[PDB]
Amino acid sequence: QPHLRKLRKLKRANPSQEEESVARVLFELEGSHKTLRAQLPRFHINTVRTSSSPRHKKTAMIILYPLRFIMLVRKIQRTLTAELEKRFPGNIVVLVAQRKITKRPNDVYKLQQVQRSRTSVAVFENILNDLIYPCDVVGRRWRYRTDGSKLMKVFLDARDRKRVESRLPLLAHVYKLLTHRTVTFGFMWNPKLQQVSS
Amino acid sequence: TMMSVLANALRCIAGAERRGKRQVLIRPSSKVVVKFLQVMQKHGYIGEFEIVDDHRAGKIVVNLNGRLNKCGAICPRFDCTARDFEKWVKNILPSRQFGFVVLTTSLGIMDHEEARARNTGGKVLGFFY
RNA sequence: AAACCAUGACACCCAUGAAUUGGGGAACAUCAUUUUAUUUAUCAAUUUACGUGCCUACUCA
RNA sequence: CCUGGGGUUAUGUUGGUUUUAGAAGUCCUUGGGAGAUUAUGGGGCCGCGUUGUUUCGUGUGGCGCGCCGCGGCUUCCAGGAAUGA
RNA sequence: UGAACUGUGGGCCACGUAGUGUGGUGCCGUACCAGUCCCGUCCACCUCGACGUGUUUUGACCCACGCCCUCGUGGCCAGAUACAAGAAACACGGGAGCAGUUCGCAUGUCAUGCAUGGGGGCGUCCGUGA
Ligand SMILES: [K+]
Ligand SMILES: [K+]
Ligand SMILES: [Mg+2]
Ligand SMILES: [Mg+2]
Ligand SMILES: [Mg+2]
Ligand code: NA
Repeated sequence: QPHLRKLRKLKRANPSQEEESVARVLFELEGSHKTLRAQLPRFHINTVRTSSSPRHKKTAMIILYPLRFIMLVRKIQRTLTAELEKRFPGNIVVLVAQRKITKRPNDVYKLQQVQRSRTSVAVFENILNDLIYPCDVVGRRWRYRTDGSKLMKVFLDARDRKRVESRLPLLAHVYKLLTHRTVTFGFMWNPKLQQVSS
Repeated sequence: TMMSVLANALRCIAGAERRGKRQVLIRPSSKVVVKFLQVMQKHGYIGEFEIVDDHRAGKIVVNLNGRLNKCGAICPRFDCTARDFEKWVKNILPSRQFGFVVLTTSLGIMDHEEARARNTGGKVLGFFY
């Protein structure tokens, strides 16, 4: 069927139900939508994952796609996620690019040759930007408590509070699921002067 | 120009505790600075501290509880054999009952009491008591 | 040379009130036309306020 | 990564002539799956006309998304992956 | 004598801790808010339908003790993903005291022939490193 062209070639023989359902929606969005009609026929996804918790009653749907289409997705986002959420009630849809990480070598000569996009620090901060994409990070803090615990807090602009606050508890869960690290969120009115909202 | 980030940071903390301040701002930060502060905090000498990100070398805000008498760096970083711990304790510490000398070893940055337990030498970084 | 601050150069921290020399911002002048919040507070979510003199019968907004 | 093409042994032993095949390189072609950066970038040959989710107190109230133009052909083209200032 | 950066992971129990938020459960007395009545116009009181404070569990930080993890994501359920020049890929009986470890009959008989009968580690060379 023509709708299978929206999946990676390896998954076309025996697709899963979630992958098949997403592929069907994308193909219908291809010929129906006006803005999405362009830039869609060059796109295909890798896999679809689903997560949930006893709290955060909504379900998280994570879609991974090849890194080449990151420029394509950036212009298309804020509309693809809106339409996908309409066709999947009860779920929150996230688009994340699949990236590779190079383990830190031990020799100084080998370390000097490592490509910096494949560094673990660079990869994790890019996955965070893939989440909450229409907003951007305006600040970041690390707190070291008296016990060995360490916390990382990420601040967002308070102007986007009405459009992103509902998804913050679920997006922290997805970030932990992908990177095995925890993040806390805050809002900053007047980020220039470092004023925290309350 | 500034030649040692660690020496600069330890001078700011010791100066603030002499004046009886509650908080101190340290700039710039580094990996060695954070590890040194984590050793002090584990033994209960400073308290909570926070790192601020600015896409350059960061900044640190430290809370002081008034228990720290003096801290300082040792320049240059002399080598210390595992049998030489008593010589350094006798020279730069108030007594043999309290206070720590901080070393950098192949197992990481640690105080001289832990290094003796693991039987490792290294290079002396500083002290606090 | 009393070639003197009789005080080597570079870098960090450092309490208070009046002044002063150059540059900039606010002001004057010229143009243009957050939720909240009945039952609150542990280190505040906005202390940003304010006028004068000279000035084409031009080294000048 | 794969399949279909082209153009030193071992013959009883030693010494000579001659080959069949490999392998290699070297040009075409089918199968498959990848890609850390979108085959849709340029012309011309030109012609035509110029109500569905989601918050918030069943419901209310907020919700965001949606509700020189077209056209077929052709040739050329790697020009976006780089810690930060 | 000389600035910063590539990075130190996560689950599952258990149980004495173990800080914090979020919600449960009852809640004498005190205090607060909202009602009712009442005095005063410059300074006062009564009686109720809730919020607090104080309990008691949950739950997330913390230390001690065990287990597990392809120990980010992805991909299988032997190959690829990473790592291994103490490695990979060829070969040597003059290579392992008989060619290592693991799933009486034959040859010879003019003989002291009195002889001989999957995968992984050994030794020795040759191509492969950025
Ligand atoms: K002189
Ligand atoms: K001057
Ligand atoms: Mg002199
Ligand atoms: Mg510069
Ligand atoms: Mg250095
Ligand atoms: Na003088």
